[PDB]
Amino acid sequence: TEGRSRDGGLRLGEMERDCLIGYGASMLLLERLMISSDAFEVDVCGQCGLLGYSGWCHYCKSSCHVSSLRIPYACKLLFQELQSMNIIPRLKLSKYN
Amino acid sequence: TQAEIKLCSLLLQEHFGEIVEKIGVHLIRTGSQPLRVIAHDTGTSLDQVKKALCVLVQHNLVSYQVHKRGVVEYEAQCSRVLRMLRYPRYIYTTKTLYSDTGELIVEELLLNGKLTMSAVVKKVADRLTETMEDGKTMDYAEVSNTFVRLADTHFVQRCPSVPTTENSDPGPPPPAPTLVINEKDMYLVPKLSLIGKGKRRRSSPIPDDGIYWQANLDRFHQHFRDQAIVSAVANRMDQTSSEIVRTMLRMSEITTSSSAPFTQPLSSNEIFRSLPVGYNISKQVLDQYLTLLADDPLEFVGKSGDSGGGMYVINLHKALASLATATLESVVQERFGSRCARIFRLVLQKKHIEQKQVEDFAMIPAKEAKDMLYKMLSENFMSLQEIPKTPDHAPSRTFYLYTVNILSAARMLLHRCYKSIANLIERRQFETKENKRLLEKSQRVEAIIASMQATGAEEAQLQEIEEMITAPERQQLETLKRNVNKLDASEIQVDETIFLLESYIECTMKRQ
Amino acid sequence: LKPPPLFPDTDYKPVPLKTGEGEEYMLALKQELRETMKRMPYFIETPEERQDIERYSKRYMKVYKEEWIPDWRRLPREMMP
Amino acid sequence: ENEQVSRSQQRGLRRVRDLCRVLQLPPTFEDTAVAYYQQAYRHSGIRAARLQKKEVLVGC
Amino acid sequence: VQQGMTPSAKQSLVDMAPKYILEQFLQQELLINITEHELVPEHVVMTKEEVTELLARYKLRENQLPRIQAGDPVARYFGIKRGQVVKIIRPSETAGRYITYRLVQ
Amino acid sequence: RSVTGGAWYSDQDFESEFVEVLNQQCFKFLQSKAETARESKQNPMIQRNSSFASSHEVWKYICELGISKVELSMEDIETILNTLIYDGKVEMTIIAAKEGTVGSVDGHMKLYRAVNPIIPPTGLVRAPCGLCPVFDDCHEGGEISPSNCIYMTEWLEF
Amino acid sequence: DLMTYKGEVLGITRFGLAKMKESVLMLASFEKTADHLFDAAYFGQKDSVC
Amino acid sequence: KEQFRETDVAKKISHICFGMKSPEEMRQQAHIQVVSKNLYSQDNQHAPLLYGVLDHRMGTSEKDRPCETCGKNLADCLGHYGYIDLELPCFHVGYFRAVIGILQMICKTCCHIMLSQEEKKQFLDYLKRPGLTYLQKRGLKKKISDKCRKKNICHHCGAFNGTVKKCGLLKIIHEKYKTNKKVVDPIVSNFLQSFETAIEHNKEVEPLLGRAQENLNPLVVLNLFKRIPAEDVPLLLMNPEAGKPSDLILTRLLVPPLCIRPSVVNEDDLTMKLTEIIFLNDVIKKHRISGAKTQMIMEDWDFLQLQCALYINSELSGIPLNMAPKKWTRGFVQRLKGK
Ligand code: SF4
Ligand SMILES: [Zn+2]
Ligand SMILES: [Zn+2]
Ligand SMILES: [Zn+2]
Repeated sequence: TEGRSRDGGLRLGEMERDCLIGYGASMLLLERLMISSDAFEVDVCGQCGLLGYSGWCHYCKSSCHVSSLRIPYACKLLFQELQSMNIIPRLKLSKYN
Repeated sequence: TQAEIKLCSLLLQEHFGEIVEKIGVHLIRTGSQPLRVIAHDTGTSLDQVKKALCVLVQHNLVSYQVHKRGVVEYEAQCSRVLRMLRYPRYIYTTKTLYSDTGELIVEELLLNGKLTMSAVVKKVADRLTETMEDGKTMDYAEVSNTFVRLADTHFVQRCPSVPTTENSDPGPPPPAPTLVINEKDMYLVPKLSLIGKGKRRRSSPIPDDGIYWQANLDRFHQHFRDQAIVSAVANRMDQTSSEIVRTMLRMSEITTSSSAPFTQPLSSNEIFRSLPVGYNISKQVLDQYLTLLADDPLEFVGKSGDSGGGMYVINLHKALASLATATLESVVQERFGSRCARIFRLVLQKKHIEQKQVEDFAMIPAKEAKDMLYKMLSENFMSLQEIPKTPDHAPSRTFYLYTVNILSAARMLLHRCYKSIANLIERRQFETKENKRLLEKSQRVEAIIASMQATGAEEAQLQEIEEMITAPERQQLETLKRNVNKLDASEIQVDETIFLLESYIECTMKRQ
Repeated sequence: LKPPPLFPDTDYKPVPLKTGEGEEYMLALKQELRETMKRMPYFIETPEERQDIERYSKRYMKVYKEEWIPDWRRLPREMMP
Repeated sequence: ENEQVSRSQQRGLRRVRDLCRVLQLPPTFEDTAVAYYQQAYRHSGIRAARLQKKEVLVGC
Repeated sequence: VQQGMTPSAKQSLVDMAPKYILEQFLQQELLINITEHELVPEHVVMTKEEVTELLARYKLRENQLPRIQAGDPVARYFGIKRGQVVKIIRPSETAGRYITYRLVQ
Repeated sequence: RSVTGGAWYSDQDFESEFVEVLNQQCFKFLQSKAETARESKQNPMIQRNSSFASSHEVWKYICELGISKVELSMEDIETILNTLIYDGKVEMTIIAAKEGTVGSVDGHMKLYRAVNPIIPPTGLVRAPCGLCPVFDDCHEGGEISPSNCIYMTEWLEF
Repeated sequence: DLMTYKGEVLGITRFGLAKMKESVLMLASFEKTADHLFDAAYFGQKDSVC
Repeated sequence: KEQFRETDVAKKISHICFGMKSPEEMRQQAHIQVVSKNLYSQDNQHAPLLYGVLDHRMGTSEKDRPCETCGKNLADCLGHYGYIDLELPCFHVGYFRAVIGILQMICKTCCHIMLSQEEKKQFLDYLKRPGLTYLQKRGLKKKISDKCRKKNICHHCGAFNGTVKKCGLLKIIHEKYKTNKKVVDPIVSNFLQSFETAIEHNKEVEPLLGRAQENLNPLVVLNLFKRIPAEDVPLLLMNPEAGKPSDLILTRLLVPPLCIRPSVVNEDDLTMKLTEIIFLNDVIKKHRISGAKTQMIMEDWDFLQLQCALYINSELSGIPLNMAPKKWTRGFVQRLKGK
């Protein structure tokens, strides 16, 4: 949440995202902006490139192509906020190596 | 143009299998590229592509041409590809006009793509010899008679030949022979050294080497529009009008371009003698007849003069327009009923007119007629001229003037026609696939009955083979055959409209 | 409140097919010829593939196929069958 | 989720609140008065009664 | 030219004869040879074999180089056809020269 | 007339049966006269005149029947006939005013004649897709499909 | 060097930046967000996350 | 016995691939149709309706009951889509520029672009070029547009095309059959003859008919895009795999899942602004059967145009004062933009 009246923690603005870049800290920036704030986990269908739920892809009618990622919640929100606007980000997956 | 593509894809698959038509639709949706690149875009090997494109060139759905810097590309023929389902009418027409010989000729002509004179005559004779027994045979003479009758009537015509590549451009020959076409010898049959009869074959020396031939499809199309117009006048006035129209057209076959909106006028003096002797009409009565058909406000035929007897000209463009608008009126009549045809005809004649200016004419009251007009916007048959009274362009100060445009409407329906056909055909494929178990079982048991049928026959198998669950299921397959027959009948009983619509739109083209 | 069904009824009924003898003869030729043409070598099925291990029956009931004969003097240089 | 309500019925309701605003009593008097009015507007006799009987029924 | 050219003449100067080249100037620009200018370093036109040598040294493709547009004054000066490489020798505060390569588009 | 609305306007409603029976009966006579005229089968030039019907003639006939107790007017019957041409049923021709007692045009007088339909019902209207209302929404991938469409399955039977 | 390596002097502006970066998300995070996104869908851009 | 199960594979995003969706696909992706203006029942419980907006078969916005579609609570429901359909088609406001550019590019009679085959050759050469960049594609857009605006006739069909002009915000017109500064062509005769009955019934048309223009409204424009030849599409710079041109005209909309738009105060902006669209649709369908004139019909049509535009963003200007918005509102754009 936002502020001390409701115990909102403290904001790490864009201006400290920059200072953290300059040091070349790649694991601390990830830690301090994803795994502590708002990490979330999502299902993506590899065949069609849309999101799915509970290991199912209602679009394609199958449970074989789906996969589970870690993602910031704000990004999960952004995609759902774009599709209805009739702009569709389809995801293309690959191995992690 | 997704509907068209859905048609041709499944048609090429039907006629050549599921391995080739992907290539065909790629060229159809991209136009022309050399083999190196299409191999990559299709992700298919050189040999597969080659054994495909040779076939498509054979039936000339795809062409080839040498381009800049010497590369050779293959050009897809977007129309030819989807003309194929018109073959039934070619066969029907040739069997109607000519004996069965030409019928079996044309089926070979299309099935092989191209044939040389010796090849076609020999093959058609050889299959014919199976059609009678007891040493009876036919000669190449009658087959050649039929073929030349086709040739001078210009229904069957020569292929494009090669240039003199054996004595031109010495050194490294061009990548492709770059065939050439000419009219000078283009209905001229070669003299074959082969003589005699068709010979029956074991199933296990050419003078006309390379002189291939192919049917002239547009010759049929010209004939078809002639058929339509004569049928129309016969329905309207009498069969006698049909004969005289048939008369001046059979004179006008070569006197004007195939797509010209008109013809150069013949005289009633010429028609009075070109008419068959079976008609007893006299010259003065003939002249007064053509006066009526020239005075018909449908104006299929005009006078245009009186030099050397009664001058008369047929108006091809307006004849096509007449039939196309009749088709328009027909479909709206059946799709929504006659009162819709009334209101449509109102605006058709009253080119601009408002709703409060037609309710009297249409004599259908409010709260149903106005809505009836609005639904017609959903199929884009109407338009509204919305002329404004003020520079404000405010809706409170404009006139809502209805309008109709023929070409826009016809162009639209063509998609509906195509998707109708596609749905019907893919429906048949759907049932056939889902019934494949029944079909395989029925074919198996039919083969079992075919075994021992008369040779080595015995009674222990003439009732047991249909005893099982196929007994109530054979009628399901027979009903399936009725469904196949119904939808197939729809295939033939759809595209006559397509012929007239397409002819009208293509003749609308000025090509500046 | 209750959204309409998938298939609403229709007041008009499509016109029944017309019957014709020459035309019926055509439709007959139709389902004949469409099965006949698929035997002509221009038609291509999948090339023979994926056979488990050699057993001599494919020596006696072997399939016979030979390369086609297009016109070698009409198509570009790379045409050799 | 506010129903359109009969035109005469809401006309009466307006009299309800225009009455209670005279004495300018605390608001809950208005709302509960409206509730009682709606409860009374559920019978045939009152609906068919002449408007003068309606003008009095808001008062009571 | 003295005072410029007509639009038709300006148009023709791009397609008159692909077999011929007709670089254009006004006396205005030739009152001084820009190579004598302080603000511009030395250029050299670079040769295909050395092109291969350089892009072998760094393991690049030529689309991965910096750029110089054809219309640029020195580009006009040497009349270089696009698709070539020019060596730039940047002077430094010391004896160390700064060498750098730039591709013409 | 904007207040009386003629004989067709009745009790703030419209006598649909009255105008529809007029339409059907007037074409009944128009086609009857056309067929009887053509049964003469002598010369098309005389059929050019004999096939057409006079508006006064048919008005006299239809008022002789007296189907409607309300009066049938001259221009009324003419406008009733005027619906059939836009119904695609009749033709129109104008001649000199000496025909009939009225001569309903200034120095002229105009006739009607039944017309054959130019073409049979098309093949397209025999296809169920032509009549299908969800045409826009039917797709092989869509939940409404040719592999699922009820109209087609039911159209198999009759 | 950044301002001039593209063969042209490129200002550090909303216009200048559009001519230096190809990716979609980054620009949409600086300025002209709506127009970038809409037209980006029109062109069918793939956008490698790098 | 059991079949081997691939439990989990570590996966990393390679690309984000943007694109549009066609209404057919749009139906395929959603879960339920929503057909009701209202959102709660009339009874005391404040329960939500079964086919209106805010139906919990699309998501959750509270702690005490699950989403029916996936039977889990607000903690982990990923939300699911519905859809609505419009009686008359509509411009997207976003892609409005694209619509007008396409209309300017194509021939209005035959749907073929007005290019000579040499121009097509050059331009497809540029397309094959490796390493096409956004700047470069913008460049081909510029050069295409320039070489095509200066052309007047159509090579393919033999006709000639006017120009497209704005006729008020979010509607467009075309300069086809007006009176021409080059003096009118003989086709003016059939123009004049076409208003004969209009003038006979309404003489005030005659002074006005010389100002007529081509009435390409959204419906007829949509019918036009259904017909572009497959060959031309790439030359419009649209990636044919991203979307066909018909998607620029919309006949269905997605309702976003509840988790985008929670509801406790208990309003939320999109949840109500969307109720107005479904309201107006019900009106025009009721109005569809009324016997009303053409006038108020097209008003109630274009009022959808105003509403959809305000659904995407609220800062439109060309809105007259009598139906100008009464207050500030948060469309989609307002919640993506800003600090
Ligand atoms: S549902 Fe059947 S009849 Fe209707 S369009 Fe689809 S295939 Fe044709
Ligand atoms: Zn999927
Ligand atoms: Zn859920
Ligand atoms: Zn055109």
